[PDB]
Amino acid sequence: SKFYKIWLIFDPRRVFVAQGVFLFLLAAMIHLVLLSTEHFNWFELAAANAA
Amino acid sequence: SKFYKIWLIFDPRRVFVAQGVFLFLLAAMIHLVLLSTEHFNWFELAAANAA
Amino acid sequence: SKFYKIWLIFDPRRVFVAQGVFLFLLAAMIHLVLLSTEHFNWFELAAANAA
Amino acid sequence: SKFYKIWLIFDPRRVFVAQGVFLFLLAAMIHLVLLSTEHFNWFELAAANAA
Amino acid sequence: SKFYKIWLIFDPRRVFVAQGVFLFLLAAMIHLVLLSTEHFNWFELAAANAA
Amino acid sequence: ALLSFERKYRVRGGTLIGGDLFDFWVGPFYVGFFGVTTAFFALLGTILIFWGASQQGTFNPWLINIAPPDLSYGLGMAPLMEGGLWQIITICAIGAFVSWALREVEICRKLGMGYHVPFAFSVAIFAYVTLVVFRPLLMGAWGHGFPYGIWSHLDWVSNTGYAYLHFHYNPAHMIAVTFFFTTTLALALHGALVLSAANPPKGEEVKGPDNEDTFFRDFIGYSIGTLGIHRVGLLLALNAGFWSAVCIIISGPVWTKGWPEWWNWWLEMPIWPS
Amino acid sequence: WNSKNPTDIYKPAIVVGVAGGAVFAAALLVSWGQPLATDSMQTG
Amino acid sequence: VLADLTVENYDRLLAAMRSWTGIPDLLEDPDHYQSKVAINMIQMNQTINEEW
Amino acid sequence: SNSLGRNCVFCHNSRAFYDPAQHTPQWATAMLGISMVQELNNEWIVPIGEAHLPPERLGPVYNDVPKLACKTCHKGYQQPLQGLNVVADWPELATTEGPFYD
Amino acid sequence: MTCTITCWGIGVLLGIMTTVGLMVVGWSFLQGAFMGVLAWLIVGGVLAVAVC
Amino acid sequence: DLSFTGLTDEQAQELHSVYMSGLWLFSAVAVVAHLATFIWRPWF
Amino acid sequence: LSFTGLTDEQAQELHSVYMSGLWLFSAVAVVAHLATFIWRPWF
Amino acid sequence: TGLTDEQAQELHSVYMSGLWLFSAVAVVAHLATFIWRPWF
Amino acid sequence: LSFTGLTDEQAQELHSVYMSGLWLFSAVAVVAHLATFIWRPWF
Amino acid sequence: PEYQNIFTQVQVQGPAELGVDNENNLTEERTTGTGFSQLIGWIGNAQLGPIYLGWFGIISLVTGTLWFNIVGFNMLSQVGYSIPEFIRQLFWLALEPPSPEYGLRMPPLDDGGWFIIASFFLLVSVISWWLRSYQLAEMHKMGKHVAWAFAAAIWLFLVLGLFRPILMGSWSEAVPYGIFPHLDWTTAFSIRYGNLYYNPFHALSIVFLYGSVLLFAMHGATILAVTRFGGDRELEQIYDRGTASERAGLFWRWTMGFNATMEGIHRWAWWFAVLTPITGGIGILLTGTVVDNWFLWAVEHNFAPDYTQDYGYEAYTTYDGFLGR
Ligand code: BCL
Ligand code: BCL
Ligand SMILES: CC[C@H]1c2cc3[nH]c4c(c3C)C(=O)[C@H](C(=O)OC)c4c3nc(cc4[nH]c(cc(n2)[C@@H]1C)c(C(C)=O)c4C)[C@@H](C)[C@@H]3CCC(=O)OC/C=C(\C)CCC[C@H](C)CCC[C@H](C)CCCC(C)C
Ligand SMILES: CC[C@H]1c2cc3[nH]c4c(c3C)C(=O)[C@H](C(=O)OC)c4c3nc(cc4[nH]c(cc(n2)[C@@H]1C)c(C(C)=O)c4C)[C@@H](C)[C@@H]3CCC(=O)OC/C=C(\C)CCC[C@H](C)CCC[C@H](C)CCCC(C)C
Ligand SMILES: COC(C)(C)C(=O)/C=C/C(C)=C/C=C/C(C)=C/C=C/C(C)=C/C=C/C=C(C)/C=C/C=C(\C)CC/C=C(/C)CCC=C(C)C
Ligand SMILES: COC(C)(C)C(=O)/C=C/C(C)=C/C=C/C(C)=C/C=C/C(C)=C/C=C/C=C(C)/C=C/C=C(\C)CC/C=C(\C)CCC=C(C)C
Ligand SMILES: COC(C)(C)C(=O)/C=C/C(C)=C/C=C/C(C)=C/C=C/C(C)=C/C=C/C=C(C)/C=C/C=C(\C)CC/C=C(\C)CCC=C(C)C
Ligand SMILES: COC(C)(C)C(=O)/C=C/C(C)=C/C=C/C(C)=C/C=C/C(C)=C/C=C/C=C(C)/C=C/C=C(\C)CC/C=C(\C)CCC=C(C)C
Ligand SMILES: COC(C)(C)C(=O)/C=C/C(C)=C/C=C/C(C)=C/C=C/C(C)=C/C=C/C=C(C)/C=C/C=C(\C)CC/C=C(\C)CCC=C(C)C
Ligand SMILES: COC(C)(C)C(=O)/C=C/C(C)=C/C=C/C(C)=C/C=C/C(C)=C/C=C\C=C(C)\C=C\C=C(/C)CC/C=C(/C)CCC=C(C)C
Ligand SMILES: COC(C)(C)C(=O)/C=C/C(C)=C/C=C/C(C)=C/C=C/C(C)=C\C=C\C=C(C)\C=C\C=C(\C)CC/C=C(\C)CCC=C(C)C
Ligand SMILES: COC(C)(C)C(=O)\C=C/C(C)=C/C=C/C(C)=C/C=C/C(C)=C/C=C\C=C(C)\C=C\C=C(\C)CC/C=C(/C)CCC=C(C)C
Ligand SMILES: [Fe+3]
Repeated sequence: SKFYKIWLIFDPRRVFVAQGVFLFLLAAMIHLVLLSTEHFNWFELAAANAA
Repeated sequence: SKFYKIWLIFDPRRVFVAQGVFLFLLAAMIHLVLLSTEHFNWFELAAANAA
Repeated sequence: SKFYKIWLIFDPRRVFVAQGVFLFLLAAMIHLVLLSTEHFNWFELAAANAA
Repeated sequence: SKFYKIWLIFDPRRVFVAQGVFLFLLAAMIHLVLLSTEHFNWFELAAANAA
Repeated sequence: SKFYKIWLIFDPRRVFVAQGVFLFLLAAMIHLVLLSTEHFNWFELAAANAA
Repeated sequence: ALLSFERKYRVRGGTLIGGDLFDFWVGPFYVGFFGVTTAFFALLGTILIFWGASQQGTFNPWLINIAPPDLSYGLGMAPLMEGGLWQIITICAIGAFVSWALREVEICRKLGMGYHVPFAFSVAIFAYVTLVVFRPLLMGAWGHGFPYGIWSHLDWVSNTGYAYLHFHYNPAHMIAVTFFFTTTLALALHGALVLSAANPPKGEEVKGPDNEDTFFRDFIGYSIGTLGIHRVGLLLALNAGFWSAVCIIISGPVWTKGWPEWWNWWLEMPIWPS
Repeated sequence: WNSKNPTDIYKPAIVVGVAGGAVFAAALLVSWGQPLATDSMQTG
Repeated sequence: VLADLTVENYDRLLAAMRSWTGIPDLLEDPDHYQSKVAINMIQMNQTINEEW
Repeated sequence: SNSLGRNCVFCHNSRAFYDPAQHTPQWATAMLGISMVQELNNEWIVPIGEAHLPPERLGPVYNDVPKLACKTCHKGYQQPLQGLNVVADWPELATTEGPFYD
Repeated sequence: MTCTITCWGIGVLLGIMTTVGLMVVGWSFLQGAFMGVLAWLIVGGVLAVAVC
Repeated sequence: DLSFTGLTDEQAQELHSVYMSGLWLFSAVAVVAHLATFIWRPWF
Repeated sequence: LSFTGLTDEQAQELHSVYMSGLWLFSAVAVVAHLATFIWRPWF
Repeated sequence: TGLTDEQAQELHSVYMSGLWLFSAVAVVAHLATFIWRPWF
Repeated sequence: LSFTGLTDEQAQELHSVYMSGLWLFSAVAVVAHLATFIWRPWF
Repeated sequence: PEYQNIFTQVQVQGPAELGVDNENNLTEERTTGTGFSQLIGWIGNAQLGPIYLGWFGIISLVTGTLWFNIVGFNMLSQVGYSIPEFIRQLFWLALEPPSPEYGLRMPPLDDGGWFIIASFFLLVSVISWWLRSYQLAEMHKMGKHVAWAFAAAIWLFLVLGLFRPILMGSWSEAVPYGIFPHLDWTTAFSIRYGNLYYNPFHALSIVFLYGSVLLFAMHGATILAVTRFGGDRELEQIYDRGTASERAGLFWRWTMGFNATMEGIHRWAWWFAVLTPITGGIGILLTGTVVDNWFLWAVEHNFAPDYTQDYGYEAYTTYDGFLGR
C-alpha cells in the first residue's frame, strides 16, 4: 500500500515510455511464439477447421 | 477514469506522431500477415473463387 | 532482520533498474529453457494432450 | 580465528557488491553445466521418470 | 621464519585482490581442465555408473 | 639521444607494472615491463622463424614458410617440425603484439595523452587474433591459420578466398574493402589539404584552417573540419580492421557454402515477381 | 555508525562480472561445447 | 536390349526402374515415348558403367 | 563446386589453376567427367530427346532438349548418393554385353 | 538528444520484431533481417525527424 | 498540479475528451470491419 | 525524499491513476486469457 | 547524493513488502506447476 | 492550447477546407472502388 | 572514463560560413545556399556549405550523368524495361565492354558500342572534375596536392579502361560498368593472367594500401590522443609547434624509434595514398602487355613457395572419415 513512493524515484515520462514499448514488444513476442507453434496458430486452425 | 492526466506527462505532439506511425505499421503488418496465410489471403481466394 | 543499512550505500535509481531488468531476463531465460525441453514445453504438450 | 580484520584493508561496501556478482555468475554457471550433462539435467530426468 | 616482512614490501590491499583473482581463476581453470578430459569428468562418470 | 624538446617529457612514472625497475629508455625507444616482454617475445619469435627456416632448407625471405600443423592434429600441440613451431611463434607473436599495445599504454600514460593509439592497434591485433586463433578455434584445428611466409601466406589468402567460390561476394568483405579504398581516399585528401595549405605557390602566404575548410566546401560542397577528419578517419580505418575481421570469421564458422549463394536471399524474395 | 567517505562501489563489481563472464563462457564451451562445429577436410 | 535377361531378373529390374523413374507404367506400351526413351537410356546407363 | 558441394580448393590449388602438378587427384576425375558429360549430352541425351520428347518437356527459349551436367548425378554431394554402391546388385546396368553375375 | 536515441532504439526494436515476424510467416532470417534493417532505418529515421 | 508538457488540468481534460472521441470512432469502425470479416471468414 | 521532483501527494495521485490503468489492462487480459482457455486450453 | 537513515528506513520496508508479494506469487506458481507437472 | 501559434478560429477554418478535400478524395475512391468491384470483384 | 574525442558532446551553430575570398572572386560561382545537419555534426562539421559550381564542375556533373544515364538506360532496357526486375538485378546488371572480336574498332551499340560512348562521357566527366580540383586550388592560392593526388587515382582509372585496352589492342580489356560485374572482372583478371597476388606491383600497391589504412588509423588516433592539446589544429601546430606536436612526436619516437613533424606526417600520408594506384597502374599496365602469367613469373624469378606435402584429400583423411561414418 506504500508502493506509491516508486514515482519519487523514477521519472514518470521515462518509465511510461519504457513500459509502453516493453508491453507491446512482450505482447507481440508472445503472439509470434503462438503463431510458431502448430497448435496455437489460429490462422492455420481456421484453414484446417474449414477444410 | 481520470486518465486525462497522461497528457501532463506525454507531449500531445510527440505521442500523436508516435501513435500515428505505430497504428499504420501495426495495420500494415497485420494485413501483410493475413496475406502470408493461405486461408485469409483475399487476393488468392478471389482467384480460386472465380474458378 | 532489519538490513536497511545496505540502502544507504546504494543509489535506488540504479539498483531498481538493474534488478528489474535482471528479474525479467532471469524469468525469460527460465521460460525459454523450459520450452527447449520436450517434457515441460506446455505448447507441445498441449498439442499432444488434444491429439 | 581473527579474520575480522580483512575489512581493515578491504572495503566492505565494494566487497559486498563484488561478491554478489561473483556468486550469481557462479550459480548461473554451475546450473547451466548440469543442464549440459545427460545425468543431472533434471528437466530430462522428469521425462525419463514419467516414462 | 621471518616471512612476515613481505607486507613491509607488498601492499596488503593490493596483493589480496591479486591473490583472490588468481586463486579463483586457477581453481576455475583446473576444474574446467578435468571436465575437458574423459577420466576425471564426475558428470560423465556418474552417468556411466547409472548404466 | 633526445630531441630538442624531449627532456621535459622524460619523467618518472606512468607505468602499469614494474615501476622504476624497467622505467628507462634505450636509445629513443622506451623500455617498460612490456618493453622487456616485447623484446623477449619478438626476439624468440624471430629466431624460431629462422630456426625453422634453417631446417626448411632455405633462408630466402620469399621462400621461408612456417606452416601450421595438419587439420588432423586438431587443437592439440603438434611436433615442432610438423607444425608445432608455428604454434609457438603464434604464442610469441600474440605475446609480442599484446605487449606492444600495452607498452604504448605506458608511453601515452607518461605523456598524458589519450589511449586512442593502443586501442586502434588492438583492432589490428584483433584482426590478427581472429585470423590465427579465433577462427581456428571455431573450425576445430590450428591448421586453419595462415602460414608465416612472405609469399606463403598469400597462397593461404588465395585458397581461403576461393574456398567459398567467389570471395568478392562476401557481404562483409564488400563493407571492409569499401573502408580500405575510402580510408586511402580520406588519407590522400586529408594529407593533400594540410600540404596544400601549408605549402602554397611560391611567394604567397600560407593558409589557415579556414582556407582548407572552404576548399572542399567549394570542391565537394561540404567540409568535415580539421577535428572531424581525424574522428571519421580513425573510425574509417577501425571499421576497415573490424569488418575485415568479420568477413573471415564468418567464412567457414558461419558460412560454408559459396559466397555468391549467400545473396540468394535477395534474389528469391517473395516480393519479386516470377 | 557508518562511513560517509566517497567510494566507487561498482568498480570491482564490473571487472568481476567480466572475468567471471570469461569463465562463464569457457565453462559453457566445455560443458555443451562448440554449438556449430563446422569440421573441415584437408585437401592440400 | 533387355530381352536376354532371365524372367526373375527382368521383373526385378523393370520394377526397379519404375520406382527409380517414378513412372508406374514404364515399359508397358512399347510405342510410348517414355518407354522408347527408357530403352535407349538403358543402353546409356550401361555405357556409363562400362565405358566411363 | 556447387554440383559437387565442394569448393574450388577441392580440385585446384588457388595459386595455380593451370598447373597439373598442383591439382588433387579429384581434378583428374573431374576432367574425365567433362568428357563423359559431353559424350552423354551430344550422343545419348540430345538425340533421344529430339525424337521422342513432347513439346512440354522442351526448353522455354530455344525449345531445346534438356541436358545433363555434373549436378544431374551428384545433386550437391561429393559423390552421387554419397558413394553408395548402386551397381553391385545391378549387373544388368553395369555392362553392354550381357550381365555378368558370376 | 534523449529523444532521437529513443526513437532510434524504438526503430531497432521494431526491426527485430519485423525480423522474427517474417520468419514465423515463412520467409528467411536474411530476408527478414533486411526488412528489419529497412524498418529500423525508415521507421527510426522517420521518427527521428517527425518527433523530436 | 504537475505538468511536464505545460498543459493545465483544464487543457488536458479537454484534449482527452477529443482524443477519446477520436478513439471510439476509430474503434467503432474497427469493430464493424472486424464483424464483417468474421462473417466472411471466421478465425475462431 | 524525492528524486525526480514529484511531491509525496503528487505521486499518490499519480499512483492511483496508474494502478487503475494497470487493473483495467489486467482486467481485459484476464478476460482475454479466460476466453482463450475455453477456446484452446493449454493445460 | 546518498540517503539518510530515515529515507532508507521506509525504502527497505517497501522493498521487503514487494519482496514478499513477488515471492508469494512465485511460491504459489511453483506449487501449481509441481502439481500440474512435477520435476522430482 | 496552440502549439503551432495558430488561432482556434483559423483551425476551424483550416479543418473545414481539409475535410471538404478529404471527402472529395474519398468520394473519388468510393467511385473508383465501385468500378473495380464491378469489373473484378474481390469478395 | 576520460572523454574520448569521438563524438562532440555539445554543438554550437552560428551564421553560415560562406568561405574566404580574394581577387579571383570565388563568390560569383558559389551557390550561397547553406544548410546545417546536426546528425553529421556529432562527428564532424555540421554545415552543408555552398558549393562552387564552375564550368569544370558543371561539365563533369552533366557528362557524368550522361554516363550514368546511358549505363542505366541500357541496364533498364537489358531487362526489358521491367522496373521490378531492374531493381532485383541492379547489382548484377552492367554495361559489358565490347566483344574481343572487334579489337579497337567501334563495336555495335548492343555489343559494347554504347559502352564506348558511355566511357567517353565518363572520361570527360572525370578529367573535368580533376580540372576543377586544379582550378580551385589555383584560385584559392594553395598548393595543388589535391589535384596531384587525384591524378594518381586517375592514373589507375585511365590504365584500367583507356591505356591498357589501347596497348592490348582491344576495347574488351575494359572494366564492365556493374556492381558485381567489375568484381567478376577483378576475379577473372587475376585468374586469366596467372595469379595477381604474385604481381610485385600488386603486392607493392597492397603495401601502400595497407600502409594508408595503417597510417591514417595511426594519424587519426594520435591526433585524437593529442587533441586535448589542440592537436586537431594541425596548421597552427606547423607554424608554431605546441605540446601537441611534441607529445605526438615523442609518443612515436619512444614507441618505434622515430617520428615525424605535424607537417611531415601529411607527406607520409600523401605519398602512401598516392603510391597505391601508381603502383597498381603499373602492375595492371604490365599485365597482359608484358607478362600474361604472374605465378610462372614468380617461379621464373624464384619467389613462389614450393610445397612438399601431398595435394589430395585422400592423403589426409577418408570420405567416410570426414562424413563421420
Ligand atoms: C582469392 C582472394 C580473395 C580474398 C580473400 C581474402 C581472404 C582470405 C582474406 C581477405 C582479407 C582482406 N581482404 Mg580480401 N580477397 C580478395 C580480394 C580483395 C581485394 C581486391 C581489390 O580485390 C581487396 C581490397 C581485399 C581486401 C581485404 C581486406 C578486407 C582484408 C585484408 C586484411 C586486413 O584487413 O588486415 C587485417 C590484418 C592485420 C591488421 C595484421 C595485424 C598486424 C599485427 C598486429 C602487427 C604485425 C606486426 C608484424 C610483426 C610486423 C612487425 C615487423 C617490423 C618490426 C615492422 N580483398 C580476393 C577475392 N580477403 C583478409 C582479412 O580479412 O583478414 C582479417 C582475409 O583473411
Ligand atoms: C581475385 C582478386 C585478385 C585481385 C585483383 C586485383 C585487380 C584486378 C586489381 C587489384 C588492385 C588492387 N588490389 Mg588486388 N586482387 C586480389 C587480392 C587483393 C587483396 C587481398 C587481401 O587479398 C588486397 C588487399 C588487394 C588490394 C588491392 C589494392 C592495393 C589495389 C587497388 C588500388 C586502388 O586503390 O584502387 C582504387 C582505384 C580506383 C577505384 C579507380 C580510380 C577511380 C576513379 C579515379 C574515380 C572515378 C569515380 C567514378 C567517376 C564514380 C564517381 C561516383 C561518385 C559517386 C560521384 N588485392 C586478388 C589477387 N587487385 C588494382 C591494382 O592492380 O592496382 C595496381 C586492380 O586493378
Ligand atoms: C586499424 C587497423 C590497421 C592497423 C592499425 C595499427 N597498426 C599498428 C598500430 C595501429 C593503430 C600501432 O600503433 C602499431 C605501430 O607502432 O605501428 C607503427 C601498429 C603495427 N602494426 C604493424 C604492421 C601492420 N599493420 C597492418 C594493418 C593494420 N594495422 C590495419 C590496416 C598490417 C597488415 C595489413 O598486415 C601490418 C603488417 C607494425 C608496424 C606495428 C606492430 C609492431 C609490433 O607488433 O611490434 C612487436 C613485434 C615485433 C617487433 C616483431 C614480432 C615478431 C613475431 C614474434 C614473429 C612473427 C609473427 C608474425 C605473424 C610474422 C608473420 C610474417 C608473414 C605473414 C610474412
Ligand atoms: C587510390 C587512393 C584513393 C583514391 C584517391 C582519390 N580519389 C579522388 C581524389 C583522390 C585523391 C580526389 O581528389 C577526388 C575527389 O573529388 O574526391 C572527393 C576523387 C574521387 N574519386 C572518387 C571515388 C572513388 N575513389 C576510389 C578509390 C580511391 N581513389 C582510393 C580509396 C574509388 C574506387 C574504389 O574505385 C572510387 C569510385 C570520386 C568520389 C571522386 C571524383 C569522381 C567524380 O566526381 O567524377 C565526376 C563524376 C561526377 C560528378 C558524377 C558521377 C556520376 C553520378 C553518380 C551521376 C548522377 C546521379 C544522380 C542520381 C543524378 C541523376 C539524374 C537523372 C535522373 C536525370
Ligand atoms: C460491356 O462493358 C462493360 C461491362 C460496361 C465494361 O466495359 C466494364 C468496365 C468497367 C466497370 C469499368 C471498370 C473500370 C473502373 C471503375 C475504372 C476505375 C476507376 C478509377 C481508378 C478512377 C480514377 C480516378 C482517380 C483519380 C483521377 C484521382 C485523382 C486523385 C486526385 C488527383 C487526388 C490527389 C491530389 C491531391 C492534391 C491530394 C493530396 C493532398 C494534399 C497534398 C494536401
Ligand atoms: C504478429 O502478431 C500479431 C498477432 C499480428 C500481433 O503482433 C498482435 C498485435 C497486437 C495485439 C497489438 C496491440 C494493439 C493495440 C494496443 C492497439 C492500440 C491502439 C489504440 C490505442 C488505438 C488508438 C486510437 C485512437 C485514435 C487514433 C484516435 C484518434 C484521435 C483523433 C485524431 C483526435 C485527436 C485530436 C485531438 C485530441 C485534438 C486536440 C485537443 C485540444 C487542443 C483540446
Ligand atoms: C518466451 O517466454 C514466454 C513464456 C513467452 C515469456 O516471456 C513469458 C513472459 C514474461 C516473463 C513476461 C513477464 C511479464 C510481466 C513482468 C508483466 C509486466 C506487465 C505489467 C506490470 C503491466 C503494466 C501495466 C501498466 C499499465 C498498462 C498501466 C496503465 C496506465 C494508465 C494508462 C494510466 C496512466 C496515467 C496516469 C498515471 C496519469 C498521471 C497522473 C498524474 C499526473 C497525477
Ligand atoms: C536454466 O537456468 C537456471 C537453472 C534456472 C538458473 O540459471 C538458476 C537461476 C539462478 C541461480 C538465479 C537465482 C536467482 C536469484 C538469487 C534471484 C533472487 C530474486 C530476488 C531478490 C527477487 C527480487 C524481487 C524484487 C522485487 C520484485 C521487489 C519489489 C519491490 C519493488 C522494487 C518496489 C520497491 C519500491 C518502493 C518501496 C518505493 C520507493 C521507496 C522510497 C522512495 C522511500
Ligand atoms: C493488403 O494491405 C496492404 C496493401 C498491405 C496495406 O498496407 C493496407 C493499407 C493500409 C492499412 C493503409 C490504411 C489506410 C489509411 C489510414 C488511409 C488514410 C487515408 C486518409 C486519412 C485520407 C486523407 C485524405 C486527406 C485529403 C486527401 C485531404 C485533402 C485536403 C484538401 C486538399 C485540403 C488541403 C488544404 C487546403 C486547400 C487549405 C487549408 C488551409 C486553410 C483554410 C488556411
Ligand atoms: C622452453 O624450454 C622448456 C624446456 C620448455 C623450458 O621450460 C625451459 C625453461 C627455462 C630455461 C626456465 C629456467 C628457469 C629459471 C632461470 C628460473 C629460476 C628461478 C628463480 C630465480 C626463482 C627463485 C625463486 C624465487 C623465490 C620463489 C623467492 C622467494 C622469495 C621469498 C618470498 C622471500 C621474500 C620475502 C621477504 C619477507 C623479503 C624481506 C623483506 C624485507 C626485509 C623488508
Ligand atoms: C482440471 O485440470 C487442471 C487442474 C486444470 C490441470 O490440468 C492442471 C493444471 C494446473 C494446476 C495449472 C497449473 C498452473 C500454472 C502452470 C500456472 C503458473 C502460473 C503461476 C505460478 C503464477 C503466474 C502468475 C503470474 C503473474 C500474474 C505474476 C504477477 C507478477 C507481476 C507481473 C508483477 C511483476 C513486476 C513487478 C513486481 C514490478 C517491480 C518493479 C521494479 C523492480 C522497478
Ligand atoms: C534511375 O536512373 C536511371 C537513369 C534509370 C538509372 O538507371 C541510373 C543509372 C544506374 C543504376 C546505373 C548504375 C551504374 C553502375 C553500377 C555502374 C558502376 C560502375 C563501375 C563499377 C565502374 C567500373 C570501373 C570502370 C572503369 C574502371 C572505367 C574506366 C574507363 C574509363 C571511362 C576510361 C575511358 C574509356 C574509354 C573507352 C574512352 C572512350 C573514348 C573515346 C573512344 C574517344
Ligand atoms: Fe592531420
